[PDB]
This record gives sequence, structure tokens and C-alpha cells, in this order.
Amino acid sequence: EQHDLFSGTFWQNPHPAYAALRAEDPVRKLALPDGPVWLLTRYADVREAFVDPRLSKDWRHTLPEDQRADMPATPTPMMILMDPPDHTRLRKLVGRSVTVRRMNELEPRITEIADGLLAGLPTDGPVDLMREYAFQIPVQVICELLGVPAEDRDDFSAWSSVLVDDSPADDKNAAMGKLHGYLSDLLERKRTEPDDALLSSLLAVSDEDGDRLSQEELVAMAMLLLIAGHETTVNLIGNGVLALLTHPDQRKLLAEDPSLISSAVEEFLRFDSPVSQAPIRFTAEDVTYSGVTIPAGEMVMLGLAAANRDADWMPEPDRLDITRDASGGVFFGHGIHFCLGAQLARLEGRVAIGRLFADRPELALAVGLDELVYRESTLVRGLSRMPVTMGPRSA
Ligand code: HEM
Repeated sequence: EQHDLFSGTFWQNPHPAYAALRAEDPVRKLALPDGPVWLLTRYADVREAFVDPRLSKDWRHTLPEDQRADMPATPTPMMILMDPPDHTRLRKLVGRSVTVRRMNELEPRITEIADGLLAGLPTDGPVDLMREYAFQIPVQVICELLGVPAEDRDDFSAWSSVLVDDSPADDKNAAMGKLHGYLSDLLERKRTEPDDALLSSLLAVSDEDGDRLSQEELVAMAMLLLIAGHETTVNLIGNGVLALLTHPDQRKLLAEDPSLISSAVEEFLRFDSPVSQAPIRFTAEDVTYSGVTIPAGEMVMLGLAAANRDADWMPEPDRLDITRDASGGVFFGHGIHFCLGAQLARLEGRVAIGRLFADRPELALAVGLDELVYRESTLVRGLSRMPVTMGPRSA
């Protein structure tokens, strides 16, 4: 029987729609508002697709060859929108800065941010755990990462939380512009007053040939990190928290053994992937997956949330099991575009989710599951609000 796709019942719980697709319709054209897209839902296909060089990040493949004689490769100089060789250079340059130790140095501050939020939350409801906890953490973390001055945090938080869908892309189009101007100004200041944070680190990146990020490249990279790192992490927190609130057995296991948190975070990423579909790829030529040919010039979405529950990859994929091993999940992508922030996202997930459940052992949903309202956003598995009762702080 025909499950709604990206409409009606899908938004509250897409997983049965995904399971029916994997089984009976694994390469499926679906009509979306701005354009039709092809959806690949099987694990092996999604994984193959991520390394398929015929699947490009360049939108100009939607144009006939003689009509590309006008258009730029990219709307903004953003690495995620590029193929090699241009991607390879930008990835190389940002990877000089985004280091293992840099990500870890942030851990005490992530803990601080999370503890401060938890302390200001009331015991008796209702509280929206999204607006009040989940929404707040990742941008304050990005602020720490980048070296946004403390005076500017609240302002920067205001402007970026606009990007996380509230009103139409008119004042968001202007929020982008203000963020762009602000960061461009900041990069200026960092050049003469260097510090230990990411923006000044990126400015000085100078490879073996003298190559470096241009002023425009720097600003687009900064904006990318913000956009890639905010909403995604927010929904990791929300979805991971929900997973524990809806599985008392798994929450018990975490409570008894807090060190399971790292394993739990991988399992929440698998079980209810916050980036539900990868950003759109474009067919540079015809491709065939599961006997279905997608013609050249089409838009293709890799179903990460579907692939992560594919029984041909993970046995008992509909069971939540925090002791399980993550190995092979596609929630952070695969191949050349693999999430640049995956270590930080994982760190923020474990801190945010682990400290929450430590501080509030009696945390509970304040509505039924059938009353939860999900964002209607193609690429996102994200709660718009999560009503909860926090309960007493642990002694
Ligand atoms: C739970 C949170 C996160 C999830 C689920 C996630 C997921 C992903 C996925 C699936 C991709 C691949 C896109 C593609 O192949 O088309 C990606 C790329 C990226 N992510 Fe994340 N991400 C998260 C957090 C972050 C954070 C915190 C940052 C930065 C601090 C970040 C920065 C990026 C960047 C820069 C790319 C582009 C990589 C490239 O094009 O070479 N992400 N992410």
C-alpha cells in the first residue's frame, strides 16, 4: 500500500516509506516542490553512488552542453558544491586547519555550554528541548571553533538561528548577507590580531607551493562550516534524545554504563539519521542503479536514513541497540565529501546527550509520539519542537 512520500504521513515517520522503497522501488523518481529528484534507498547503491564520478555536485549538468557557455561552476565558492580538481584543493587547504587536537580542545567548552543551558532549565514543564537546548548548543560551539568574539555571540546566534527555518528566504537571503559581511570583517581583524581559533588558522594556511585561501574562499568556507554544522548537530541532539526517551531499555543501559555514550551516538546517527538525504547530486551522464536508468542531467538524492536501516547491511536494523558497532553507516557521507566536521559532531552529540541524561535522569516527553511535529524539509529529519518535562536534577 502506497506510503506518502515527502508529504502527509511521511514527515512524522518516514521509516516505513523508506522500507517499502528499499524493498519494491529502490530508485524512485519523486515530484518535489522545486524539482523532480531520484531517490536511492538501498545501502549498496547509496555507497556506490557516493563514489560514482558520473554523479556530480555541479548543477550545470542540468543544462545542455551548448548552454554552459555562460554559467559559473558554483553560486558561492563553497567546497561542498564542487567536484575535483577544485574540491580537492579546497579540501586540502581546510584540512590543514580542522585538526584532531583542535576539535578536542573544544570539549571543555562544549561541556560548559551544555551545563549552563541545563542549569537554567526548569524541573516542571513544559520546556521545548529543541529551542531551549538542542538549537542553542551547535552555534555556540561554532562560535568557539571560529573565534567569534564573546560580545558578538548573542548577535551571531540570532542571525544563524534565522537560517534554521522560521520565516521565508527573503530575510534569510539578508541573514546570509549579514553573516557574510560580519565574517569578512572578522577575517580582516584576525589577520592583524592572530589567535588560536579556526578563522585565523585558515588565513595562514599556505601549502607546499604557496597556495592559500582567497578572501572570498575564506568567507565561503566560514559560512559553509556554520551552515553544515548547525542544523545537522541540532537534529543529532533532538533525534538522539528522542531515541532514548522512546526506548526505556536502551536508556537504562546508558544510565548503568555512561561510557556507552560514544557507541550510542553512532547508533542514533544510524537509527534516525539527521541528514536524511545527502545534498543533491546531478547526473553528468546516464547511470543505472538496481536496473533503473537515471538519465543525464537529473537530480539525485542519496537516502541516508533509508540506507542506514537496510537489512542487507545491518541485521535487525529497526531495533535500537546502543552497544552495537556503527561500522559502515552513511550518516556522514562517504568518499571525497565525507563530513569535515564528523569528529566535532560526534563530540557535541556525546556531550549534549550524555550530560542531559546525567543531569536529568527523569526527563520525559510531555506529549505522545503521534503529536510530535517534524520539519517539512526534504533533506532533514528534525523536530520543530520537542515538549518535555525535565524532572529533578540528579543529586
Ligand atoms: C550530526 C551532525 C552532522 C551530520 C549528520 C553531517 C553530515 C554530513 C554529510 C552527510 C556530508 C556529506 C555531503 C555530501 O556528500 O554531499 C557532510 C559534509 C560536510 N560537513 Fe557535515 N555533518 C554534521 C556536522 C558537521 C559539523 C559540526 C561541521 C563543521 C564543524 C560539518 C561540516 C561539513 C563540511 C564542511 C562538509 C563538506 C565536506 C566536503 O564537501 O568536502 N558537518 N556532512
